[PDB]
Amino acid sequence: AVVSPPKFVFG
Amino acid sequence: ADHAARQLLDFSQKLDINLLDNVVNCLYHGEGAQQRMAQEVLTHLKEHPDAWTRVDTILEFSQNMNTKYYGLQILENVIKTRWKILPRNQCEGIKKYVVGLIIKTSSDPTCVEKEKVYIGKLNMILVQILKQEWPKHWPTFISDIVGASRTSESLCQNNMVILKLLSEEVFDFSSGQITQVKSKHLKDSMCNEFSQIFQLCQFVMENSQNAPLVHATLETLLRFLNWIPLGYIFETKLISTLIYKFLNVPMFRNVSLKCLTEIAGVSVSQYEEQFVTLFTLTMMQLKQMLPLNTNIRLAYSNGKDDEQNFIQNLSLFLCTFLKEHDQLIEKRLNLRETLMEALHYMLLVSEVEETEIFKICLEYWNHLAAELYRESPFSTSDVPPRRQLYLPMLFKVRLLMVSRMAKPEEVLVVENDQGEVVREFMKDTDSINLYKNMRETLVYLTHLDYVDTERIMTEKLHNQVNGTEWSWKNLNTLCWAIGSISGAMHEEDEKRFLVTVIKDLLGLCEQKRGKDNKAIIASNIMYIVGQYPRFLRAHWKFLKTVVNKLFEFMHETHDGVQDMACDTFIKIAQKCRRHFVQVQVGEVMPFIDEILNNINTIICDLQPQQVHTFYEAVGYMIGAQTDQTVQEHLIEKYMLLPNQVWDSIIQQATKNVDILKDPETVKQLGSILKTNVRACKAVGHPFVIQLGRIYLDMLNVYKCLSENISAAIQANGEMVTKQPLIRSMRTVKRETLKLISGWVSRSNDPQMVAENFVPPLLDAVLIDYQRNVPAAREPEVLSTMAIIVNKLGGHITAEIPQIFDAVFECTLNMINKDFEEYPEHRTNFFLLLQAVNSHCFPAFLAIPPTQFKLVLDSIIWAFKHTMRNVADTGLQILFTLLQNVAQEEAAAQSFYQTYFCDILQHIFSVVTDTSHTAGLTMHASILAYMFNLVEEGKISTSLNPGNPVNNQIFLQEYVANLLKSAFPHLQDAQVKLFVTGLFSLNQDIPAFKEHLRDFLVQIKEFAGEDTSDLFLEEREIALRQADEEKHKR
Amino acid sequence: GFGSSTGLSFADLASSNSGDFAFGSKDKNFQWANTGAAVFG
Amino acid sequence: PQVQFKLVLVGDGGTGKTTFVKRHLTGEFEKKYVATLGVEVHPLVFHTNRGPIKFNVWDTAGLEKFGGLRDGYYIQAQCAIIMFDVTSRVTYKNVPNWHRDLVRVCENIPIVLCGNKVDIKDRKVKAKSIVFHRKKNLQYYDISAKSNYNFEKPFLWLARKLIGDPNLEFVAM
Ligand SMILES: Nc1nc2c(ncn2[C@@H]2O[C@H](COP(=O)(O)OP(=O)(O)OP(=O)(O)O)[C@@H](O)[C@H]2O)c(=O)[nH]1
Ligand SMILES: [Mg+2]
Repeated sequence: AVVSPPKFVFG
Repeated sequence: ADHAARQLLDFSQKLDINLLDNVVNCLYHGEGAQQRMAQEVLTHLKEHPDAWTRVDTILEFSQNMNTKYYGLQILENVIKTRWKILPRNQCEGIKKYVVGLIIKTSSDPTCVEKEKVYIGKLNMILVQILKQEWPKHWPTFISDIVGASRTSESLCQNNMVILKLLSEEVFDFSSGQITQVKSKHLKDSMCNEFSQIFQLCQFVMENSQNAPLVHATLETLLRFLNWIPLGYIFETKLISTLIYKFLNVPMFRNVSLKCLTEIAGVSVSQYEEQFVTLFTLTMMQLKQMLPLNTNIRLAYSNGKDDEQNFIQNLSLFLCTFLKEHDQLIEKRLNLRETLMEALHYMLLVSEVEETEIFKICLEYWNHLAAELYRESPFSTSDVPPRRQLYLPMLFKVRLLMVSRMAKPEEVLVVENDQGEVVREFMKDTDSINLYKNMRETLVYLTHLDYVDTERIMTEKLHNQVNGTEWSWKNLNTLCWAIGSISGAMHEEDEKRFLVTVIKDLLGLCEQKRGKDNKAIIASNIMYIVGQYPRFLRAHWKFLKTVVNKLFEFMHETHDGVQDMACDTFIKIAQKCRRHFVQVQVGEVMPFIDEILNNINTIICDLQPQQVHTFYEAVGYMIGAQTDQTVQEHLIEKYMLLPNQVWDSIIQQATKNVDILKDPETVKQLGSILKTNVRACKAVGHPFVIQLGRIYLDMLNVYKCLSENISAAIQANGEMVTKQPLIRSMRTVKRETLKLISGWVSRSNDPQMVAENFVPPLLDAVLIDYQRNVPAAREPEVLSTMAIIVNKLGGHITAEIPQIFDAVFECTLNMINKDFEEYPEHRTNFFLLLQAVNSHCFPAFLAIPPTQFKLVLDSIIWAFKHTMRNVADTGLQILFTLLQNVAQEEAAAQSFYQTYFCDILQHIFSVVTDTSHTAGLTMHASILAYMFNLVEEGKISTSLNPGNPVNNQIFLQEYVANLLKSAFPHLQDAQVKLFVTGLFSLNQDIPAFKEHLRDFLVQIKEFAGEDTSDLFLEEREIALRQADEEKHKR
Repeated sequence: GFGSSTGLSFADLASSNSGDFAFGSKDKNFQWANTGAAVFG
Repeated sequence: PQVQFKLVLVGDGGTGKTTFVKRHLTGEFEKKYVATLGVEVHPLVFHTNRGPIKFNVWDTAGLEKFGGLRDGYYIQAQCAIIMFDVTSRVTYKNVPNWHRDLVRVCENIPIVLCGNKVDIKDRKVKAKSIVFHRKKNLQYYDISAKSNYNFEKPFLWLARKLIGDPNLEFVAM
């Protein structure tokens, strides 16, 4: 993936 | 005493001179609120119509000289504005009163000596009366004033002052203050009668024995020389009189030399023997007062202001005359000695330690060097005929350039709004220009003869090593001179010269004792090495040794050594980036791999900004790796330590987001983001690996910090923005935005960017910007998007509605209350609007008509600002929007019918305002484009819904009514003339701009029913000629 | 009117004096102070 | 301070006169543009090696609407700074007019021509094109109220000229 998924997700 | 002060405005009883004197003294001798109160009272009194009637009392009773000046100010304002509406009797009375005062106060030496300012104001008032009334109603002013100048020497001096003031106000400061027709009329009238005010000057300069009178005559001649016909200069004995009677007198040196400089600047062929005799005579009169064996350096250093002014004027004269008539001087063979002596004077004045004088001399030196180089760019052998003249003195110029070389770089330590001290490299200052001029001159001279320059530099270097001339500044100057001539020699000559220079410098480094001397010598060696990248590229062992030595200096705690190492390393990396990635002879691996393997041991002792510089320098070496997989591996290994720290922080935050409030982790995040910004700048598009690795985590931390800042500011007010933690959070946000915009600016795949990196911004950065309180919003968000829109353009046109719904409404509501608050938001908002208009115009066809009306209203609001940048951006946006709408003939008619009149009305509203004249040029364009756009019949639909009428008639009536109602004091004739000019000069922008300036001048004065200054016939003929020329095209 | 004045005028002054000037006539052996002095010293 | 000198700060509007004075007065940089109405008098105090030197700076208004008693602000002035903007050519084209108004009242006073806003990359008035000060024998300095570039050079030159001490220098105290 060109953009990796977020380890830290801010709700 | 506010009531007492404001009583002056009653205009019911006789003026109280005591109160006026008291308020004026308070203005000029006030401490606090008293001074402001007096200023406000006086300003209100000055701008009261019919207040001029009291001036005749102020000048008769008041003794304080600062109140008579105030009365004269009131009188001058009335004369300038409402002269044409006063009755003839009052005009005659004012004229006679002013002339009588001038004659009375100018005939007594005591008063003229004492005041010196009241008399000047009276002279200016007389000059204003002349401009208003001179030729038409005062035919015999020149004959009378010249005739009256024969009655006394004090009268003659005052009359000379009056004449020079008139010449200045008619010929020098006429543009923007007098209409073109009136200015031309005055110029012709004064040029016709100048043959009589020139006999007076000749008689005074040849018979008068009064020093102030003759000095005044020369001072006025200096002004007359700007415009008088050349016949009065070169066909009489003016030059000889200036050279012999006044040049040698100490109290007339400066003004006489200024007159001679004005004469010498005339470039004409009809007179060439007069220029030849202007030079030989001046030079012979100059070596009797400034001997060739004089040390102008020391003499100027400790000398009076008159002598320093004379030295500057002499430099100006020599530079001007040589630049103009060097060819004439060279043609004559018997004048060779005089030319050599003039060049010797130029060399002597070049030693003075004054920046302005040295620049004056350096421009001539650069001119001569460029001329000689363009004659023949090859080294001396035959020799070109013109170069042989200057051969005996070119080595002196080379020595001068090598000896006084200027510092190449200008570094300034500046702290931004967040208290972060950084080193800025000023780029286009005056010092950089000086260094560039010196470098260019020395490079030209070296091309003319490289052996002599090499000899000079070698001799200076030898003088440094033996110690007879050792000094830090001397060595720095020598090394700057050596580094300035990089590339001016053949490769082998440069190689030998560099070997000699570097060997000698290394030998001197060990000789000198102390850490500071060795540091200076090493810094100079590294500067020289970094300025000759060709030598480094040729030889690999030396380049590797230099890089290793730089790495060793990065552990040096001595001040200024690590910075020097980082600067030299970044220079070498930029210039020789391709010799690190590739495998060299005798090397099993590329040098970049060696640097990356042990990088934590190199930057261990560096400060954070030096670490950023090192990362940038290493990045410049990774963009030179053409291979894709190898470059990916390098980038992955090149960003290992920052990635480790970033992953640690992100993993820690995943457990609890409360850590991000800790200042230490915020500082770490800011440093990591700065490193990433530098690496992206250095690498370019291939940095997409790192960017996509950290993108979403970066956005999430940005959102968290933005919410924290907004909550803090909302719950504690705007004062908290100066706390260290809020500053750190804002720094992190700005670095995130800088990284995103910087990578987007350097990408090479708009479709991929728009598909991957843009959509996250809308949710993370734009909606977050909308949700923040006005005092917590980042203006940079509005600029980042601009940089994206300028790049992706047509690929991001489908998301413009979302970006607008996010930012446009909130920003506009934030900046539509006044013209002062939130300057950064205004600038960036209108830059974003300009980007959208230029690159994504079809997005305006998707937004609702109400939102388009809001966009147009914001554009109109843009160019009503008094801030130049915002108004300029608004005018550019309006012009581009008109051009874009013109192309689409489908909706063009609807747009015209809806907004043409409104846009025209607003443009005329800002044009007739004195606070927007700085933008007049753009006003000339837009208006022209509009009027032309209606003269060619592009607006097919009628602009008047009432009935179908020709647009070129409806517009004329509309504009005439618009201007007449806004300025009712205008006559119908001149309004009609202005509208005709608008419709005629629409294809000649400079003429249109002059037309606008003339109208601005006209609207300031009340003409009543006087047509003596309108010159309707001449201007109508001019407009007809312009229209005919337009038709012919 | 505006402060009716009894002062003189340029036209009146010009009429009173003919073409002859009231200045000096370059008296014999007259030179300006420090005529020919060096710039520095 | 007992030694007081009157300084007249003239120039077009928006060139940065008020910001330039405020940086010296308090050290803070003003980012918003509020046009000066008439004149504002601010006392600045410098500590030279020879003692305190005080300038009563009369910061005037460059807009024609707010000129006030324009040339009446120059009476009894002892030094002047004409400021223009290097990012705007019109400001530099108007320097002759300000100089004319200034020298018609104050025949002989020290004058410094300051080109402000040199920290902006888009520079319109290039260094080579600034040649007005030569024939008028004025000093010239490129300054920047935002970056503190050549910040105190105008005042240092004016103090050296007024005091008469070429070897004068500012010492912070
Ligand atoms: N980028 C940059 N902006 C500056 C600099 N100096 C001043 N400015 C900006 O220029 C604007 C105008 O400056 P002011 O001093 O407020 O205006 P002024 O000189 O007093 O002009 P008037 O008040 O109209 O007579 C200010 O809002 C500053 O933000 C500078 O050195 N660099
Ligand atoms: Mg101001």
